[PDB]
Amino acid sequence: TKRTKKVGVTGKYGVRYGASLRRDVRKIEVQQHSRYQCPFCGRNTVKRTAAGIWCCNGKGCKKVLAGGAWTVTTAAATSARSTIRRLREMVEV
Amino acid sequence: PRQISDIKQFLEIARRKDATSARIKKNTNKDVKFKLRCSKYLYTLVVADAKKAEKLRQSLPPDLTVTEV
Amino acid sequence: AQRVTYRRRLAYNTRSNKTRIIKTPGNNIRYLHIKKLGTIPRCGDTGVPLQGIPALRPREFARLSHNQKKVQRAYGGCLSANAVKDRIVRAFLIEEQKIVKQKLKQ
Amino acid sequence: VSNKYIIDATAAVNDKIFDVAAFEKYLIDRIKVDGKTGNLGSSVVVSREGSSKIAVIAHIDFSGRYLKYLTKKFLKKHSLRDWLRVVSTKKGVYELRYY
Amino acid sequence: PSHKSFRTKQKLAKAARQNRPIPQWIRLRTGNTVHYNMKRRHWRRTKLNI
RNA sequence: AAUCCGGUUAAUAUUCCGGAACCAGAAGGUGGAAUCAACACGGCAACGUAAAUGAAGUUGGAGACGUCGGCGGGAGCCCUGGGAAGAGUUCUCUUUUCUUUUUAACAAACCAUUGAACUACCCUGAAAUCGGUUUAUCCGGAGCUAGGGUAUGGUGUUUGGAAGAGUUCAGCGCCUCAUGCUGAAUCCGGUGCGCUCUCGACGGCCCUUGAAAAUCCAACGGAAGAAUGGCCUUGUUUUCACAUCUGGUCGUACUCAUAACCGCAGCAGGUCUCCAAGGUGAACAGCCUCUAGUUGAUAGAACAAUGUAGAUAAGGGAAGUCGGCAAAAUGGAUCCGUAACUUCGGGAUAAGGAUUGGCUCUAAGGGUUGGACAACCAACUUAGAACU
Ligand SMILES: [Zn+2]
Repeated sequence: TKRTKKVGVTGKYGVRYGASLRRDVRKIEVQQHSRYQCPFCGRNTVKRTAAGIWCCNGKGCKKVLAGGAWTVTTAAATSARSTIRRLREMVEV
Repeated sequence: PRQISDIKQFLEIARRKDATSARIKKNTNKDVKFKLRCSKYLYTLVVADAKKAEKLRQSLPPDLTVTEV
Repeated sequence: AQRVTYRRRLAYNTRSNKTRIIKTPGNNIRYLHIKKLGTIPRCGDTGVPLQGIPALRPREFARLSHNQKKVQRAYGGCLSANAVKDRIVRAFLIEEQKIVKQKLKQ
Repeated sequence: VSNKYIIDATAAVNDKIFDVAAFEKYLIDRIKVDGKTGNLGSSVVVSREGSSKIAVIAHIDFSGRYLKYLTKKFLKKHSLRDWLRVVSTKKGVYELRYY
Repeated sequence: PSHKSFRTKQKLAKAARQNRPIPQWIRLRTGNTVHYNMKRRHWRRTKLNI
């Protein structure tokens, strides 16, 4: 059963706080409570702890990543990484 | 309290200087408990055979103080 | 049934007021104050508990013999076997990389 | 598998207060095996009288407490209570005293 | 509260000693009019205030 | 850093007595090991041992940590089937009803057996027709399933402590005295969405991520050490075992409250917290009961008016009153059914209907089991039928 037409994870909030605010929170929490792939282990086991820290379990690669508030990587950081990569190559060459 | 199961070890610990008193306890199940009061621990040996108990008593150091409770 | 009281003047359910019910050889149900559970030492590189070491309070380790507080291996009782093996391999490989770097420089 | 429960009433038999003859029939008609009280067939509890010691022989691991309970039932039926009391002396042996 | 300091216990001892009935001979002393005393303190009437 | 049991006073008990332990500090009698030369061995590994040299310096760990929810294990309690001892009831019946049937700290050996991880790690091996697996969806070519091991180990098991204690019952001294003596039993089983505490593996939540220090342990590292006429003799081993001495000072009575605190008081007020039996019942609800406690709230006589508190009342049903104030009415559970509106989540227990006792049965849903069968034991539910 679908159990929810559109609210989804925000069904715990009942009818309060407003529809637009609930929708924005729904998108954020969907991003927040998502398993991501470790860029060093290749396993979909990365989970968030305390708004900016992402860890994946297992026997190996117990690394702790510094990421975004609810996503492992943000668009601005990716753009900055590309810009810094470009600048470093120009300086080296 | 510590329990011993070796007859010769009990005899050695009885011949040891710190061994002062020995107690004989007879139970209703035909078992005899030999309890040695050392400085730190009370050592208990359980014997099920009266024939072996008699020889154990004979081989015990006569200079040791042994009482029956 | 029988009801129990604290045997000390601490009247609150604190972490230092842990109690266990015992039945004495007088048909008496009463409390017995006990200490907190011990902790197994953790690995310094991965944080995993160390195998072969008992869980005790920090002061209780002073009464144990030396071999009960460690493992017969390099970094025994401070690092796990996997951590020690990784350090050995990493050390050897990097020293080899230094040697080949010097040789290629010359 | 056999038991030899004994009840002694020498305190009242020699005093001519106890009726072992009626005690025989009381036990026979009130001993219950498998629910009903008429399951006596000589392969089960048997009763025997010696004019001073009533004997109950059993083969189905009988209980002496039930025997004492029936003795108290007979005591109250004959109104001999407050003068005679059943006590236990040996294993499976009960006796009546005056107290 | 059964958990008292040494100073508190000594003060309680002093208060207890300064609560006994007055011997009559001192009151009968010539030129001494001690007689009755209102200094007597009851635990349920006047508190010591530490 | 380290204590338990039993007993004892008129009043103190983890403090006294009896028994049995533990910790810290100080000094230092053995002893095995190894050395005719250096500071032990075993396991393919996880790792293990009776010791198995270790100065600084450095590093790591313990101390040391939130909250909620479900699951599994243990201890105590609750419940239950027998046996034993005593007591209650007995017009009648009740192999009946009630009380007891106990094993502390500490020490040793096992510990998934007997109950409970595949919990962590290691070895063989290489897996798609992918497999394993929890109540709950996680794991695996960064090495699955499977087989075999290693560690974590008590509130688990067998013992010592320890029956000599305690409990129950039954006799003899009978002025009995230091209260003495002589007898027995204290046994065998089971159960669970049960209660309290605790432990283990998990899951969820945070723009909330949930102290510090004293103190203890471990590691890297190598400072320092001196036996030799193949045999007496010393340095380590007192992080092995055993043995000796010491552990000072302060508090410890009692109330903790409808009489020991505060409120002017022996004031219906206020004041933090621990343990929590049985039945009915979802339940720590209400009601009755067991252990324990109390029967303490100036008393006697009679029911006048008006009061305070609790109830009822024919017919009408808010006509009362500013106002349905107050009271009444509804109420648990199961089965049908549930509108407008809406932020789609709700409204909603909407509204509105039916049933509910007792007794005798039937059907289904689960656990070891003798030669696809199957002899019992031990369990709670759900649904239906007849009768009354
Ligand atoms: Zn990873």
